[PDB]
Order: sequence, then C-alpha cells, then structure tokens
Amino acid sequence: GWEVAVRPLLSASYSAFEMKELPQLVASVIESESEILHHEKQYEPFYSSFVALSTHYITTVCSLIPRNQLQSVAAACKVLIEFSLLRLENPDEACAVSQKHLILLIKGLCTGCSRLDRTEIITFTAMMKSAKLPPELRQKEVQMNFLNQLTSVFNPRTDQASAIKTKNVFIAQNVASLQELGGSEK
Amino acid sequence: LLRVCLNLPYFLRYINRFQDAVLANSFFIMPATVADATAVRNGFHSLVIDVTMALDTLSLPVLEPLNPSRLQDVTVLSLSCLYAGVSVATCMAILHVGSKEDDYESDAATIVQKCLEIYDMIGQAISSSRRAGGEHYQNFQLLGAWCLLNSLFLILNLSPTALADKGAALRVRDILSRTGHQGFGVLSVILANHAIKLLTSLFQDLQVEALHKGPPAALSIMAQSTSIQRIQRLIDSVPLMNLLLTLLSTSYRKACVLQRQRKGSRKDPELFLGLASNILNFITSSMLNSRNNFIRNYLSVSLSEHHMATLASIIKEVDKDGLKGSSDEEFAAALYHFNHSLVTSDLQSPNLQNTLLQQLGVAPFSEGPWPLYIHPQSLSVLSRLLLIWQHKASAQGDPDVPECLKVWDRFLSTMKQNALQGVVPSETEDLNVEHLQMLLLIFHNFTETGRRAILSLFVQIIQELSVNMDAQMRFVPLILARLLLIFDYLLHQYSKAPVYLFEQVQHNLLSPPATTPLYHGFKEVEENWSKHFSSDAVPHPRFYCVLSPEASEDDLNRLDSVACDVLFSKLVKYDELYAALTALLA
Amino acid sequence: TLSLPVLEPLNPSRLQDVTVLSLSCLYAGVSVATCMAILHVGSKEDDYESDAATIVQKCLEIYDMIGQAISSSRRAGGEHYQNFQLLGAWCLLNSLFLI
Repeated sequence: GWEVAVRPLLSASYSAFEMKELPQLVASVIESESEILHHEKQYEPFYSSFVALSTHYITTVCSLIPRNQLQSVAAACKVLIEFSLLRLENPDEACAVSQKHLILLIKGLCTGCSRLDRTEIITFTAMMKSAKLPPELRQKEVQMNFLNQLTSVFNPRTDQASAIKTKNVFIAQNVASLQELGGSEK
Repeated sequence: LLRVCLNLPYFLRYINRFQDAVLANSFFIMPATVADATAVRNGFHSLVIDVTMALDTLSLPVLEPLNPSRLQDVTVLSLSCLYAGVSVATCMAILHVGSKEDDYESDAATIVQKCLEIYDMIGQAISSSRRAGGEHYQNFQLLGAWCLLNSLFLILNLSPTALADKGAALRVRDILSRTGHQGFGVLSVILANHAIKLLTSLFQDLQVEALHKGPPAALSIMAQSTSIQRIQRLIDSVPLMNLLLTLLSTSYRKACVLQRQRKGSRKDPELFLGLASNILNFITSSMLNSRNNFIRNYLSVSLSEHHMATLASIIKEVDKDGLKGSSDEEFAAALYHFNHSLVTSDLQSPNLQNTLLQQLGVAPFSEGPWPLYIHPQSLSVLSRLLLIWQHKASAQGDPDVPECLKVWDRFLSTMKQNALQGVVPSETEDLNVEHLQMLLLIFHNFTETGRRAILSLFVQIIQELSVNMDAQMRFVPLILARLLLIFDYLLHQYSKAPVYLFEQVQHNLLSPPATTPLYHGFKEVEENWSKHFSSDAVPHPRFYCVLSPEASEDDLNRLDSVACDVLFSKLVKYDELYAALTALLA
Repeated sequence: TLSLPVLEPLNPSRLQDVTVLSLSCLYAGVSVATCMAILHVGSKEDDYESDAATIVQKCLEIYDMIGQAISSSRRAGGEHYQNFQLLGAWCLLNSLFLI
C-alpha cells in the first residue's frame, strides 16, 4: 500500500496536485504519523522524502482545498510540522533533508506558499523512488475522518477571495500547530 | 497643558473617585439615585465642555516624554474621563429605570464617546511610545477593562426597585456581596464593546504565554504583573463569565425587541446583535478554545445550569426566529459556534449538557412525545452531543449509549402513536430529514444487540399498526409512510453505514446556520407536490429519501443479508410481519 | 526561521536570546564587512564578494526584524527596545571605526 501514496506524489509531480487524490495523502500521513515519528534509520530517507513532498504539495493546494476536507489537511500538517521540528531539534545523519530545507518546509506549511526548488523536488522524488520503505477500507477511512471532524470543531474565529481566505485559515491553523509544539522555542 | 487638563473643574471629581476606586477595586458610582443622576445630568453641559477641552488638548502633541512620572499622570487623566463616561451611562440607565431632554442625552452621549476617545489616545500614546510602551500598555488595558467591566456590571444590576429603595455610591462589591437586568442601552453597548476589546487582548496575552505560566494583579500601570494575574484581577474584581453572558443575553433580547418594533436610543437591533456576536466569539476563542488550565478551570466553575438555560433560550429564539436577515445570520452562526464548542468542550458537565438538552426540549431521556421536527441548532447541538457520546463509548468499546438507545425508542413510540392516529402532521410537527439522517447514523454506531432490537421493535410497530385495517384505510399515512421509508433504508443499509449519510450530517448539522440540507427525494412524489405547492422555493422537504439513488437492483439479494438473517431470527416473526405489510397496502 | 513566529514570544528569558541572535549576525556581518575591507586594502572572487554582500544585507535585515519585534511586543519595548537600539548602534559604530 505504500505504493499508491507515491502515486498522488508522482501523478501530481507531473502536472500539479489533483485535489481529488489529496484526501488520500492526508489520510495516509495521519495513519503513518506514529511511524514517521519513531521509525528506523533503514527507512529514514523514505520517510523524510515522503514528508518533504507531502508538505510541498499540501502548500501548493493551500488556497484550494474542500472546506470540509480543510480540517483533515490541518491534522496532516500538524503531523508534518511535528516531524520537521523533531528533525531540526535532533539533526540526523540518515535524514535525507537539509536543515535549511526543513526550516523552509516549516516556513511554507506556516506561510502563504512553499519554496522548495524543483531541482530539489526531483532530488526528493529520487530519494523516494529508492523504495527503501519498511472499498471496505476506503469506507473505514471515511468513518475515521468523520469521527475526526466530530472532535475537531473548526471554531474559525476571525470565490477567488474565499480561496485566499481558505488559504489564510490553513496558514493560521499550521502556525498554531507549530506554536502548539512550542516549535518557536525549539 | 497636562496640568491644566488634570486641573479641570469637573474632571477633579471623577479623578478623585476613580483613585479611591483603584484602592481595593472598590468601584463605585454616585448617581445611583434618580435625583442624584438628575443632578449629574444638570452638570452635563459644563462636563461636556471640560471633556472636549481635555480631548483636544491631548489631541495636539503633549506628554511627548512619557516618563513614568508623566506616564502615570496621563494614564490617570485617561481613566478619569473613562470613569466620567461610565458614571454618565449609569445615570442615563437610572433615569430610564425611573421612567432639553434630548439635549442632555446628546451631552451624555458626547461625554461617553469623547471619554472613550481620551482613553484610546492615552492608550495609543503609551503603546506607541519608546519610553514605556509595552507592559505599561498592558496594565493600562487592565485598568480600563476593570473600570469598564465594573461599570457594565453595575449598570445591568440597577433595578428600579433598588433605585427607589435608595431614594449614593454604586458599590459593585455590595451588589455582588449581597448576591430584569434593565439599564442596558446604546451607551451600555458602547462600553461593552470597548470592554470586550480589552478583554480579548489580555486573554490573547494569556494564550501566547506558556500555559499556566500569585495574587490578583495590582491596579497600576507601573506595577509589573503576569498576564494571568491581570486576568485574575479582572475575574476577582468582577465575574467575567457572568458579566459576559449577561451582556450577551440582554443585547440579543434588546435587538429582538427593536426587530419587533420595526415589524410593528438607537432602534437598530443589529447594534445589539453585533455586540452579542462579539461576546460569543470572545468566549469561544479567548476562553472556550483557550488551552490555559486556569482559564478552563474558571470556565467550568463559572458554568451553571442557569447559563445553559439562557443559552438554550437564545438558541431556540434564534432557531424559532424565522427571519434570516443579515446580522442575525452572523449572530446565528456564532451562536451555533458557541453551542458546538460547549458540546465538545469538557467544561460543560454532563449535567449541564442534559440541562441544555431539556431546555431545548430534545432531552434524550425525557418523557412525552419525541419532537419529530427539531429546530436547526436544537437539532445540530443534540446530534453533536449524542455522536460525541457514541464516539466516547466506541473509543473504549463501551456498550450502546443508553441515551441514544432511549432516543430511538422514544422516537419509534411517537411514530407509532402518530401512525395509530394516522393524523397528517404540519411541517413543524413532521420529522425533519436532517433529524432522520442523524438518527440513522446513531443506529449504525449501535452494536448488533442495539440495531437488532431496533429492527424487532420496528417489525412489532408495523404489525400492531396493521391490527386495525379500517382506521389505517381512512388515516393519512404521512407518518406511516415515513416509518416504512426508515424500515426500507434499514433493509439496504443495516450492517454498514453509507458515505453519503456521513457527508449529509457533516454538511447539514455539523454546519452553522450550502444552506439547503444534503439529502435525496422522491422524484415523482416531489413533482406532484410542486404541481400544487409554493412557487418561490421548497421551504421544507416534506417528501424525501434516505436510501440514495441506489442503482436499480432486482429483489435478488436487495435486502441486506444480515437484515435477512435477523428477519428470520426468533426476534422477528417475518412470516406474520409480511402478511401485515401486504394488508397495509389498503 | 526568523521569518517564522520563532521569536514571536518575547518572554523575558527568550527576549535575552532574541537580542543575542540579532546582534550575533550584526557582529558576523560587521566582521564580514571588515574582512572585505582588508581584501580591498590588499588589492570565484566575484562569487565570494556577492556572498559577503548578501551576508551583510541579511545581517542588517535580521537586526531590523528583531528590533521591530521588541518594539511592537506587549512583553518588551520602551527602554528594552531603546537598549536594543543602543547596542546595535554601538556595534555598528565600532565596526565603522575599525574598517
């Protein structure tokens, strides 16, 4: 199953991210959160490249995300920022991402747009092509995200304009997630 | 100029009073008596002159070196006009509860407005200065809030009864220690709005500062205090939660009054609505969403069944308003936002949750008939609470939530009563689609035992309704039709829950008041309905479907295999039930 | 990182570190500028020149950012902001004298 996620990773790599496949990667990240967190250095490169590409693509569609699917995007982004800050705090040799690039990925999850250059994006795609990884299920994931929404109340206190407003809401959410982790201090 | 301003003839009075007040936060106002207020009114004109003078004097470059010595004096002048304005508002409320007139009202309004402006200039000057611009700004904001909150509380607490009883210092402590809400007006709104602003800032300060980083902060700009201490000070001086809710309720109710007047002081309900909406937002964000333990603890303690009842009342008022309007819509959405926050927040006790549910009339353990139609927020809130309860149990694999089980049982009993009576219900007396959707969702979360019991009860109800054919043959089956639709859904969707159902609830009830709810409908039946129905739009979905436009499938395995298994189990007498269904056709 | 809300909490303890980092580039930049001055007096080289120019530019930029942060903060500013300005001016003047 690790295979299909690299699909939205590569299908979108070709011609921008398909919002349609997005609700898939969000799911993936949250499901693999604990693993990205305490994984083995054997698949460090794989996990690191996964996180970087996921962050970049989620930022690329920051302004355009279903308002209903917007909350799951914020959950997956909190997971990604967790991995990024963990790495920036404990520099790892097996990590396939530079501290500059990791700081820039947090900056993009927390700012208007991502900045990772395409040359570096293809480098990440190659470190992912490394494949150095460790229906009914779709409906199960749907019910999981449904409980997620019940617990995750939007509380969003304070067309094209709405798209920019959705983008700013995502930005506020991820800034909160970074501060949630006291990452500012870290 | 500073000396001249601080040496104003009318200012000196309030200045001294405010200083006395700063000691032991003994907030007091002298126009408590109507006659006292009248005398205050008499002096309005010269008071207006002095206020304007001080305002313009501070407007031109002054107190450039905000050295602590000047900083202190300038803050004093600002808080002094603040107290003057709050006392003017208090005397206006006193005259109102007792009841050049407009001239005096004009003077008073001018005084309050200009007074708040002096405060804001002094505040902006402090915040924009290089000598004392930050912690001093924060303590200036505390002093201001404190004054505003105390005044608002006092004004609201002023009742004509107490007024005539007195018939001079308006000690807030006395009212609290001793412990209609009249006296709230445009001026009250103005002060409340400014007070809300100050409150928001100190709470944002709390949030940025480490969670749960002592004594009540001291009422001094120079005094260095923790943000928590400042908030602690405000709470200790006056009950933050109580005052906020009091203002909220009064504002909303007053707005409604103005609306009614229009249907038949500013007469703009929007004004009060705006204040009310702001209050909701502040509490939800600064408090409800606040992760600070101190804040949450205070909230939980402050929360009372009375508050729940008030909240329920407002919800019902908004839900039963029937007028979207403009600002009303914003307030309505904010209301729901607050309601859902309460439902999700652990601050609301289970006791408080049940209290709110009963006050709405949607208590899941109440007696009588189940409300078939539930109001847009009364339904959304109920659904949120029940679903969160089912999730708690599901998270720990706990047994079927009895409340939701009792919900379904009561609902089915009411439906059988309606079908036994076969009386056509009104739209307000007919089960709403979104309600049906959340009920099916709850039925799913239930374990085999719960869902099988529901199926058996449905079979028994249909069989009993078939016992009297003559009445059924001459009774409108609108409710029986709804029951049969529910049973049919529970035939193609019993073992599993459909993705559309989740989306419908997430879109209809997990949303503040697309406005159109998400659901399916009887194409031919809805066509005939339109043949003789309102032309504007479809106000209420009397005819609908929950089975979805499922691909046409022959009876072969049309009914769920699990559902088939249950029907032939000892619990369900299918052979006898099927005969009743055949008879029901008549 | 500085573009992020990393130094946003100007807590007294953080305030010290926030000032520390700011004047740190200030010193780094003034020293890089002094090195460029030594090179000019002695006179991929163009590449290194551009590198040092970018360094000094971002040095001043970080100084300005932390300054405005301490100025508009509700937990710092006034004399604190004035003293940050004083220290920055000291560093810059001493650098000018040395170069």
